[PDB]
This record gives sequence, structure tokens and C-alpha cells, in this order.
Amino acid sequence: ALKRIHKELNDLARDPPAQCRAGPVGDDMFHWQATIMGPNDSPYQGGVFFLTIHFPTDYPFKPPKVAFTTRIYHPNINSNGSIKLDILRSQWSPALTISKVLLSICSLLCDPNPDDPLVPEIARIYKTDREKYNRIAREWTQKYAM
Amino acid sequence: SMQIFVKTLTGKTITLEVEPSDTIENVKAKIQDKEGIPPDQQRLIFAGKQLEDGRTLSDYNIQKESTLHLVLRLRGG
Amino acid sequence: KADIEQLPSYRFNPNNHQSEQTLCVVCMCDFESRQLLRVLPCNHEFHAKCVDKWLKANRTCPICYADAS
Ligand SMILES: [Zn+2]
Ligand SMILES: [Zn+2]
Repeated sequence: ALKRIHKELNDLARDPPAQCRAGPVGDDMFHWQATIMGPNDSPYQGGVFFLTIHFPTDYPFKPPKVAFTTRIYHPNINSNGSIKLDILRSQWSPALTISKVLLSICSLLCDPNPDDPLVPEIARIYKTDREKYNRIAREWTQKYAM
Repeated sequence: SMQIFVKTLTGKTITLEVEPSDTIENVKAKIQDKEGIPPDQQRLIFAGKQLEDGRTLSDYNIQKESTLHLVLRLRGG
Repeated sequence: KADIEQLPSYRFNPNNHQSEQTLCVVCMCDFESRQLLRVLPCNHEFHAKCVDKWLKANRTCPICYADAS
């Protein structure tokens, strides 16, 4: 598994995701940290969000376990940083890379999946009163991620 | 002058008559005749080798009743 | 399963350009000469050994998410 973790690390260097950084924290290659800048033209614009990335022993046959460390107001992300994303659990494939996951997360922030939510109350605001949904998200971006 | 099998597609079957001297590119056209597949859609594989369109059944050493493997490429998988 | 032995395999030869798959997406390694390649029903091929492990637990083409039994 090591060999493929290193492969991805170069792939990130040659084609870095838009305003995103990721890599191992220390000598252990299986534990990385990542940062994502809140997408422009989203409620999160201007925020910096930190993530943990943990590669399973038999990666890439098991997907990586990814989670936020920064609090975020979002229908698919909970107060524990858990992320409701399909590629991370049941649509996982060896063909997927760390870059693709980061870009999926990045697009999830732009466009939640309120029909299959992780936080009902915020999903319900997103569909029915989007204007309130963004102000709160902007507020949270301003408060814990700046 | 020789029986050959190309049972593949998962809907496998097909029995063909051929001469050892037949080039692979004759084979793909006879598969177009038993089946509707355009030849350029066809990828023939045998004993661990792709078969080159120009080479023949004798070249590759396909003996009677050899049962061979067809793979269908698509217009944009 | 036994199904994994019912799919075609063929040692890669760089000289002949019949498929446009120059890479095994599970290993992220170019196809090297004589390496064993396994092709799935959907005409997607990877390193045989490399994709073999994935079929034990799953049954979908890693690239296009198509079943392969
Ligand atoms: Zn490989
Ligand atoms: Zn496929």
C-alpha cells in the first residue's frame, strides 16, 4: 500500500487541486493532514478548513477515512467532522485518487446533497430558506475557520 | 478444414470452420458473419496473447477445437 | 471466485497499439512489457494480480463501475 500512497503524493504535486494542500504530517505515510480553502462563490468563501486523512492498511482496496477538524455548517457534515460522501464509502474504487476525493469534497461544499442528509435541520433550511442557510454558514465560516 | 470455438461475450457459444492458414483478420470477418459485430469492435485473445490482425492461426499455433476469447470494445466505454 | 479465472488475460506488448489503456489504475503504473493484463467484460483492463485482489471483494470494473460476472 505504501507504494501507491507515494504515487498519489506525486500526482498531487504535478496537478495540485485548486487551492488545496495535503500530505503526511510526519514520518508515517498512512496519516496525512489536508487543508481546503472554502470555494469562492460559496457560503464558505474565505475560510480555511483542516482535514485528517487516514489510509487503511490495504489501501486502495478500502477507501481512506477522511474527516474535518474545523467545525462547519453543512447538511452533509456533522459536528464530529464526519462526511457523508458516496465515494468515501460505497462508491469507492481503486481508480479514485486522493485528488479526486478532495475535489469531490470541494464540490460538496458548493453543492450539498440535501436529499440524503447528515444533518436534517440544516438540510431542511437549505431546501426551504437558502438565504438563512448561507448567512449561518457565512457566520460559522467567520467564527471557527478564520 | 478445422473446427474452432470463440465462446465469449458471456453469452458464449460460436463454432467456426477455418484453415490454419487463415489470418486473424479473416477470423474477425467470419465473426462478423456469424454475429453482427463489426470487426474493428473485436479483440481476440488466446493463450495469453492478443492476436495481431496480420498473423495467422498456424503462426500462433491454434489447434483443432481451440476455444478462444473475444472482447467487445465500445464507441466510448 | 472461480469467475476471476474465466476472464481473459494476456501479456502486454508495447509495440502493438490495439488498446489505448497505457496504465493500470489500481497500481498507477504504466503497462510494462510481458506484464500480465486482465481484461474485463467492459473492455477495461488492468494488471492481473493488481485487479485480481479487487474482484475477490467486489465485482465492478474499477473504472466504469460495470459488473464483471
Ligand atoms: Zn497495476
Ligand atoms: Zn469497465
